[PDB]
Amino acid sequence: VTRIERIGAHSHIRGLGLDDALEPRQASQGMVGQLAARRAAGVVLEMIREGKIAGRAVLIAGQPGTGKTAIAMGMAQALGPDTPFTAIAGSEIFSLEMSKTEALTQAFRRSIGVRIKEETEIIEGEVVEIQIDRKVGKLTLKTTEMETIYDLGTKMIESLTKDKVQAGDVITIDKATGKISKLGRSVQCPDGELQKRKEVVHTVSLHEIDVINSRTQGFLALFSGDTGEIKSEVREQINAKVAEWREEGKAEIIPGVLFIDEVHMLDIESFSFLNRALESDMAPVLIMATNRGITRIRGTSYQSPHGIPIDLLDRLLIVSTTPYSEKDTKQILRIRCEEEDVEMSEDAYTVLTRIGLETSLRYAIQLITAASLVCRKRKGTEVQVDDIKRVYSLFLDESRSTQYMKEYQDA
Amino acid sequence: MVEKKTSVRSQDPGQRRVLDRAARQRRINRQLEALENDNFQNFQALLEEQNLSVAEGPNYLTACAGPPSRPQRPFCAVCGFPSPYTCVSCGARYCTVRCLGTHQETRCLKWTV
Amino acid sequence: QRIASHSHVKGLGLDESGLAKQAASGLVGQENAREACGVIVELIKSKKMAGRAVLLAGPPGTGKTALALAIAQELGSKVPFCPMVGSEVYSTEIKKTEVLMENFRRAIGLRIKETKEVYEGEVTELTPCTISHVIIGLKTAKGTKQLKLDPSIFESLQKERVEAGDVIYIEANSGAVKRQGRCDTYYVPLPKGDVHKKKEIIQDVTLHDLDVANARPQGGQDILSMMGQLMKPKKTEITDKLRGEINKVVNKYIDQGIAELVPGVLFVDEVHMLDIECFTYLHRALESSIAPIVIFASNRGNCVIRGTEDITSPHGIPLDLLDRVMIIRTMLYTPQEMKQIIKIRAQTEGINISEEALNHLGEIGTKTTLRYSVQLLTPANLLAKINGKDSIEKEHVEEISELFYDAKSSAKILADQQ
Ligand SMILES: Nc1ncnc2c1ncn2[C@@H]1O[C@H](COP(=O)(O)OP(=O)(O)O)[C@@H](O)[C@H]1O
Ligand SMILES: Nc1ncnc2c1ncn2[C@@H]1O[C@H](COP(=O)(O)OP(=O)(O)O)[C@@H](O)[C@H]1O
Repeated sequence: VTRIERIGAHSHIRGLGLDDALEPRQASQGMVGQLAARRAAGVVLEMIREGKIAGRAVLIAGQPGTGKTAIAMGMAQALGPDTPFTAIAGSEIFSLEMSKTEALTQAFRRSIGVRIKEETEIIEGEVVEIQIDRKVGKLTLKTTEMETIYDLGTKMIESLTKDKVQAGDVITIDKATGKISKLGRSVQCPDGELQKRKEVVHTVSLHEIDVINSRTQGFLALFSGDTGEIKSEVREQINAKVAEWREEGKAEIIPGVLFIDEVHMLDIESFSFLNRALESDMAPVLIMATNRGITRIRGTSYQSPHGIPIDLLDRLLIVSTTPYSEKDTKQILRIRCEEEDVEMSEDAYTVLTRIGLETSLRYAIQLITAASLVCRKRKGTEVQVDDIKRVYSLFLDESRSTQYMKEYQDA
Repeated sequence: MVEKKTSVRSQDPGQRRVLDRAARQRRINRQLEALENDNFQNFQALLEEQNLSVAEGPNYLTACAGPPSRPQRPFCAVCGFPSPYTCVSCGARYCTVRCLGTHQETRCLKWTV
Repeated sequence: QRIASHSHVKGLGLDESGLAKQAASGLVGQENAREACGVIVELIKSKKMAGRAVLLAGPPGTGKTALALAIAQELGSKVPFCPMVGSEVYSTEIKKTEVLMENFRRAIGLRIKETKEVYEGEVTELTPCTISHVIIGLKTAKGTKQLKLDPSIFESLQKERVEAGDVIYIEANSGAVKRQGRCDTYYVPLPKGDVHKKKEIIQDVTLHDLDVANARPQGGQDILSMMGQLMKPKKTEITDKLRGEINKVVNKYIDQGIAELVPGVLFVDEVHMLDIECFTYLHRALESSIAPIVIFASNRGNCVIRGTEDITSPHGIPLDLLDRVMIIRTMLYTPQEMKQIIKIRAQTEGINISEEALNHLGEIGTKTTLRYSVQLLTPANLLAKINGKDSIEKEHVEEISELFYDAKSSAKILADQQ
């Protein structure tokens, strides 16, 4: 019934809703209005897909709630799988097992894929019989269309000893490794050919190459037990070896995206690092998002636009997203209602639109679900205006909450 | 009209009773001699004067190389291409489901008498 | 492939007389600064000086990184050139001073020719002869050879589980055995060359790589086995003990002619990000007789030093370290030079631009930073391509410049400040 992923803040964003002239539909693929910024996102999305130009930087700026993280998720969903999209917050680089500069380069290099195309051949069938002469033996395998004998040589019989003493299992044997994997007790047995040549297109980030080759069993990319790779040596020769895979047929590189949400949280050490990390061939596109105005940069006393130093703002293109009118607000609320299970009166939509246009958009989006539940209490089936008024009284927004501080409490 | 083979019902394998082990050898041997055989699809005199020629010194019989170091390769025998599979009954090799089909219909168990 | 911000820079572009041209190997303008860089590049090629230091100074976007990269290109691949950001010195595993010293040693290279040989083929036989030696037969497409092998090597063979029919690469000098696979006929192809491969590896290394390889032991099979398993951080080498001993052995091989020293360059970007204790270590360190040439770059003028919280100095660098440094100033481009840079970038990046498009894009470069005019080329070409055109017509640049703002325009927008 309920899987891991459930209804979140950006679930309705199925893509960046553009015509293929990179022209935004006023409402499509879950995205509403925000035309100039969305079409700018379209241009940079096609620039991502082209891939020929390295280390480009886009800042998407605007008030809180004006669709900028929504635009970033729209780019991620429009780009689809099998092109890296590494999404982090600026707060992620502040770490205790590695320095902020090193975490930032690691983020850069999770964001470049290497696409490597490999042919193996895979056996898949139901075990009919197996033998042991204490050592040599034989194995008979069955697909619904054929059966055969195989000779169990030393490595194969050793491998099959790992989970033995059962038959009728439907299993796969990789002729490269001898890696046995069993689907279960004959779940149905397989169709077609027993043994087939098979192709896999692995896409592996540069961070994964770097980590796998850092150490014996260095493939702990699963738990971040690396603490700063040996740059200029175990990282320069991986760049060289990938450049050797390329222009020969072994591999092709897939330059992805690094989305740094809330980049105002980086500090001037980190920004100074970005300056040069953006200038190499293996630099992905990074796009980054910021609410803040002209504010103090972290780590110093300097005021700057977006809280980003000016010598890095020189290095990027600044999309501006703009606040929403009544019509766009109403349409966003409708799409949120359609992503959730709720239905509302048109008068309820009107009241909620004015509520959200008064205080803030995100508060109204939150009220949707609360009003749905409130109507469910009285065993209604469509959210009415008095549901919204009740919920508006139960749950305050920041402005009215601040106004209610006409009594006193700690500081 | 009718399916027109239930009258002859040739194989009807409820009692199939596979042929195996030494029988395989017989087949192998037969095939070998057939590949060694002659026009008809004096050999007795050849065998007789060869059994006159039996001795331990360097001669016809003692001039045989023997088994090879390079191990035997699989081939399909229906189209002759390399064959990952073996027929469970007779041990002859093949490379597809189609080839197993043809083999089961014409060469598996049928010529072992 | 994969164009980048500096990939049009192919050299400093001096002529045989030193003087800079108006436009050359990617670079255009910066007559005086390119002349100065041309003077120091022969300081680098001289291999005679140690610890000499240069500060490329000027506003952001005035080619100072481009000139450092132009030096790196002017030299080639035969001498080291180490890019560092001053921000990189803030390691969490290693004290700043030691990051800095490691980078000083990455920038000194060492070329060494080993004529070396490896024996590879399908092993046809093994017979050990308490073992006096092991005879091993190896086969390739050019025949078979019977090898006599040192009995110590006979351990490796058993460790790799080699047996006849395997393909192996027993290395002559190390005695190292690697089992490449089982032979094709039974899996890896039978090697197609001679069984006794011999070649002169002339590939080069650096002092830091040597230090790192000497920091920790290998093998041992005792308590050392568990040192092969713990997390493996980097630790400081010892100044007056290990790295000096490395100097001694390197000098021994230079005297013998086996090795040749190639002193390279350490290029530090955003040097203003170094801590004051970093600056002072640095000006105790580039007075050493073994240091490389160090090129510093800083893009901010008179401002407060890091880690002092009130001391102000030109270029963010203390006067102590600003002495014992030669300053090369880079300066802002004229509209003509920016037009030329935009054109060079366009033709590098694969873009065609109509003359009126180029002229207005350069005018944008006058209202706004050069780097932004250079930004607009690719998305403008992408629009033109999506309208089916080959050239960037002015209709595309003068409209793509509405989707994307620059720093100053977006700052003016931010001035509504709520
Ligand atoms: N153009 C849009 N289309 C669809 N949903 C939007 C749009 N703009 C904002 N939203 C929604 O409004 C809420 C505001 O979040 P968001 O815009 O991501 O904040 P910010 O812009 O500060 O990153 C989210 O629920 C988001 O999904
Ligand atoms: N003399 C030049 N000739 C051609 N292109 C240049 C020249 N100087 C700078 N550029 C280009 O303009 C950009 C300005 O950036 P950069 O020089 O890195 O800034 P900084 O001088 O602060 O390091 C460079 O990245 C390069 O693409």
